[PDB]
Amino acid sequence: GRVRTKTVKRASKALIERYYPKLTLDFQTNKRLCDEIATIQSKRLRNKIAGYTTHLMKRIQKGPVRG
Amino acid sequence: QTFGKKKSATAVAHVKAGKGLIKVNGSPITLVEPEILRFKVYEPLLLVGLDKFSNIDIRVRVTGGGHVSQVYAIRQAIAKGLVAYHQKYVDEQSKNELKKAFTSYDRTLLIADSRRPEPKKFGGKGARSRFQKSY
Amino acid sequence: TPVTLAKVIKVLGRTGSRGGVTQVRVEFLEDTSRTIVRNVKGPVRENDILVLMESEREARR
Amino acid sequence: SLVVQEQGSFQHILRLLNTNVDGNIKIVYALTTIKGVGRRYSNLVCKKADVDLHKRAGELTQEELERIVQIMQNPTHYKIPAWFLNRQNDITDGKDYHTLANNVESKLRDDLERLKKIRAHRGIRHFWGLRVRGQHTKTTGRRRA
Amino acid sequence: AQHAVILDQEKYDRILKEVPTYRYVSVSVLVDRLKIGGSLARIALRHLEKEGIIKPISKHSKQAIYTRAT
Amino acid sequence: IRITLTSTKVKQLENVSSNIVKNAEQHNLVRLPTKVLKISTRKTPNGEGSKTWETYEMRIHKRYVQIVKRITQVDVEVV
Amino acid sequence: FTPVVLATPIPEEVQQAQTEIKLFNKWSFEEVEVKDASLVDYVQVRQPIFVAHTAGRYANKRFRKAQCPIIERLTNSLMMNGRNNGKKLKAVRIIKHTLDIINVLTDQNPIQVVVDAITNTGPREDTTRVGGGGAARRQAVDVSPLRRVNQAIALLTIGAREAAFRNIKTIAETLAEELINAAKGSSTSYAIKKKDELERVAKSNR
Amino acid sequence: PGVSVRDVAAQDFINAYASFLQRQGKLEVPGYVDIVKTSSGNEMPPQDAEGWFYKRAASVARHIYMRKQVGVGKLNKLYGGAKSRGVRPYKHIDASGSINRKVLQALEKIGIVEISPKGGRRISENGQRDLDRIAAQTLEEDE
RNA sequence: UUAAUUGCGAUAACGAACGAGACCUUAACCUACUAAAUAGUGGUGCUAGCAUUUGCUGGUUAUCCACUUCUUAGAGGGACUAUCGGUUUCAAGCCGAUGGAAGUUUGAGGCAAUAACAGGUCUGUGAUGCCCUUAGACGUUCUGGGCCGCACGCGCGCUACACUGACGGAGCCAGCGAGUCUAACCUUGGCCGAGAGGUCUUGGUAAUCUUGUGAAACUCCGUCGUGCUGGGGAUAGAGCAUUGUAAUUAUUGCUCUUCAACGAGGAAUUCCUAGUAAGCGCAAGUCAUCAGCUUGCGUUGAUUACGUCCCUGCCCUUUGUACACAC
Ligand SMILES: [Mg+2]
Ligand SMILES: [Mg+2]
Ligand SMILES: [Mg+2]
Ligand SMILES: [Mg+2]
Ligand SMILES: [Mg+2]
Ligand SMILES: [Mg+2]
Ligand SMILES: [Mg+2]
Ligand SMILES: [Mg+2]
Ligand SMILES: [Mg+2]
Ligand SMILES: [Mg+2]
Ligand SMILES: [Mg+2]
Ligand SMILES: [Mg+2]
Repeated sequence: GRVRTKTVKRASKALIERYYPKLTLDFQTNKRLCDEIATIQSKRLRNKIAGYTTHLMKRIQKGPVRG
Repeated sequence: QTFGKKKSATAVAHVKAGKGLIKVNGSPITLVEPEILRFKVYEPLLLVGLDKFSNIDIRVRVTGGGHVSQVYAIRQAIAKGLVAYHQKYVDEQSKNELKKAFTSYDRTLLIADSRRPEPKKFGGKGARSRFQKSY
Repeated sequence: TPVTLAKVIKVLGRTGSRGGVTQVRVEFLEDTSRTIVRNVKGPVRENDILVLMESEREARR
Repeated sequence: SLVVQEQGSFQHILRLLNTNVDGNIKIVYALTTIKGVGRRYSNLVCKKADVDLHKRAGELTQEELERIVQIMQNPTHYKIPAWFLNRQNDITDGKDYHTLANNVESKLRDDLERLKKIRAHRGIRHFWGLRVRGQHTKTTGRRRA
Repeated sequence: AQHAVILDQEKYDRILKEVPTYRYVSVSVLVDRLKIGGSLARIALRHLEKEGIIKPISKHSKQAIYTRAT
Repeated sequence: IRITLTSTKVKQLENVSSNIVKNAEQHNLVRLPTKVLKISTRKTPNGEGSKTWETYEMRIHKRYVQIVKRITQVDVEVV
Repeated sequence: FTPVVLATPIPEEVQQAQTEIKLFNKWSFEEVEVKDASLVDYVQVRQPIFVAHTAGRYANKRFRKAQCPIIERLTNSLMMNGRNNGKKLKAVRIIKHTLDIINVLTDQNPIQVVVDAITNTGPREDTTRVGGGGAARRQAVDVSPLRRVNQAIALLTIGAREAAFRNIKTIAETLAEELINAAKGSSTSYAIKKKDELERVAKSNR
Repeated sequence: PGVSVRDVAAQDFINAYASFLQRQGKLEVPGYVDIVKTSSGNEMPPQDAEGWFYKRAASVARHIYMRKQVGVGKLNKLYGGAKSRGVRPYKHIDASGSINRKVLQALEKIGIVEISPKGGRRISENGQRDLDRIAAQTLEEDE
């Protein structure tokens, strides 16, 4: 049910490489960060990149993530 | 200015200094008579707060649904009514004293029963069920 | 009335060709000290005490 | 209401227009035991013959129900309208009757015979045992004889 | 049995032998006890409700419930 | 004045509503339910196969001196 | 007992039941023990309710109908055999009738002589079908703490359903005349006659 | 104590009060009663037939008081249940028109119903008076 | 690992196209803005009723100001499995919880690939190859019959065997919709009629009017009393209406009367996991008249699983083949 596809996983890590300057462990902050620098179409689209980027961040502290 | 909802029944009320008469539709609450669901409507006030509702703004009218979405709707109006004049009025710790006692028994009084009925697809008299088959 | 008590320590899993039974490890409580694997019919989860008509000789499969 | 006892003036077995009717049965339906007496037309005559409906069949007198036989065979003269009558306007004589006891089958026989001998559709269609009322005949109505 | 529809008294002051060691009484109790049929058992539960030992607990059409002289 | 306007698309329906609350201040001066028309027929042209049904839809949205005759120049109507 | 009133005369009887000690409208929903330790956590007396119609979502997730007020639990297994489907209001009137139909046969809270009538209506062991097929063995397996409940309900409702059918007695009079025996050692109750029937080659097939 | 009909329950008021119009005898009944069912969409004539014009006349005035203006047709829709169409699906069928019209008539022959200036039937000038009157009769011995 | 060729990873493959998903639609909330006799509420002018410090219930067809909570639709907000734990095997994820209108892709749909079938449709096309016919026409029109025809077998359904009922009063609550000018659509209110229905007005091109569609199941009060009964309404008689040039082989509605099988359905077999099953009605298609059909909509609202590969069966590997028109 809840497996995020490469549209999010590619885009979600497409950011962390160019904006680890800033970026946070809190979802709603990245939510309103996303649409400033990205061109996502729908909210659910953006809220799922954000939900995963935040998820990569909530784990980025302890060891880098492959890629 | 409180809501009340079960399915399409909606019930309304209001917030200011009041009367003592608690009015259902026009015929006050005393008897509502889906005979034994009266204790459904009586239910809120009884955990705490049994009186001084002579300064109380309770007119309630119901439209839509049917004989039991309305009973569930009005209690959705009344219960949210009390915690409504406890927002920037007589203290809000009482909001957290009613929202406490109401919701700690919450049979859908503060929070609206989300349950809406499902669109029916063809090949059946139902959203899920289907016509009979013949091989 | 030869009965005995038993609450379920863990659920080993399911068997039965249609899949409607669960293997459970179990014990009787005071001086617990028992462990025997009975198969059970309706839904069952942890700490569900349940009956027994002979204190041992369970089955499997 | 409440309890009475009454003396031994009740009966089962009571023959009225060639048809015996059970007495332990409450009234207005023990009348339907007669052909031509339905429920609409039984419910009415026995109130426009001034009887109390709460009573079972065991009570009453002959002219308490000769109050009803002369009502039933001459109802045109008793304030009951013409749309209550199983035979209105006739076809033999134009005057409105109420076929009863035997009279139902007999003046039904006339209704069928008048068509059967005229070789009307319903006439020889009745004479065959088939449905005169235009219903479908392949899918339905089979086991019978 | 074939059952009955009027109020003589054979076992019908057993209609007054009508309480001890069988507390609950209503239409069904009346017909069963080697006894009456049950449409005069409705005016009768109305009749001893008028002034009898039976007292109403039940306020509804479909079933009446009446007890002993408690 | 009083105008009532209607169309099927919503953009050029609301490019006049705004374009009239701005002629409302032309010298610093003074939503209906959407109607969905449902056609519900069969996908198949003849009679064959699974009996498959298919609703179509039209969406109808409606809303409501020298300057009067030069404001009316989407379904335009005013009284 | 805090009698008090406002512009709408509040009937006195209501004010002296709930706010005095938070009962059910007539019957004391208060302390009633379960005589079978395996229905510890599988019964929902306390929290009390005044009417058996708390329409709530006890199904979309799995075990929750354990937490349903175990009296609304049975008022549901009555509205069936097809015609009665829907019709909760017809059901809840049968129960509040049956309570004092029970209560007019020795007092003390019929809300218990129902649960006292399910702990001895739960089949301890049971026997079901092996892979097999025709030559299939019937290996016994003990019965669930919740199945023993679920099924003694529909077992009890059914016995009343088919005895109210065509017999002079009422439907509230039937299950009342049926719940009572299951309180113990019924030997004359439908659901007991089936639990005891169902324990067949039971402690032998184990 | 300031009693309107809305503060008395419906059934016991509509019924026990409808006996009042019997107590008086200002009747004007149609006399075709004893032959009517109140609808094609039912089967038997009204069980009692010794009354029920009072109950019907009570019923209409209760709704006429409770709201603004009534009509002859809407009476037919209300009381009319479902015709047992035999072996076919049941349907809502309306009620008898002659029955309901002759009660909307015989009630301004008593001073309880008006003929609304907008069309319909207003609760009369003195209707709003005698209806609340039966409340405190019923209420002040029913507590 | 996921519902998923969905992802993590592993890799003689790398990088890419469609399908999945994204998407669009609708159902949930929103006290946030814009706002409103075609939506409401509160107040006030005027008036009925009740008991009287002025309280209940109405009426108030602009009787003036104010509000935008109910209602409508614009702009948007909002959930992303967030957070905490348990879990993993690093992971992808899964499980529990708190929070929340919302946590089964949130619920339900629309869309939907490559390769195929001699699948179905020339009886939808003024789409069409070839054949046949073209004046005693297979063209077309007109009159009248048939498609309904009844020893019988089967498929979808409607109604019921009743006392969780039938009936009679009584209470009285929805939502999706449709509706008239090169015209007679939806119909309120007044009378007449037991009914069906008849009639003189009437409003509406429709958030206004029909319409709160006062629906039905359902709810309160009574009657009936276990047996074919007041369960059941098939069959049939007689009469009155409506549609229509035309009702006969009853179009349909109404009235009275007649009152069959059916006492819970053998082997078999369909559908279904939440506001779902089932019960209940309503509008729309059809349509002059005729719903026991279908497309939807709400009202009442459960029981039972949150599992398996036993049967039926799909997918992916590996395997064997004498199959290739392919068990
Ligand atoms: Mg076959
Ligand atoms: Mg009615
Ligand atoms: Mg009705
Ligand atoms: Mg495809
Ligand atoms: Mg072919
Ligand atoms: Mg051709
Ligand atoms: Mg044909
Ligand atoms: Mg089919
Ligand atoms: Mg009948
Ligand atoms: Mg009824
Ligand atoms: Mg199958
Ligand atoms: Mg068709």
